[PDB]
Amino acid sequence: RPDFCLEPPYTGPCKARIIRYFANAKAGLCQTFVYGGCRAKRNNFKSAEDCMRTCG
Repeated sequence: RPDFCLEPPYTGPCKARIIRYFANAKAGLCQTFVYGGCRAKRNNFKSAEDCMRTCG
């Protein structure tokens, strides 16, 4: 369990509505959040599978 798996999701400063996945260390799940389109941090996956393999 990489340290970035405990990070809160980061929308960032851009204004697009892009759905990505973040690992929710609290719920033990990978959930959907709204990504802004720029300045992505590491706890940001394109699929739940990628998220689960990395952080689950």
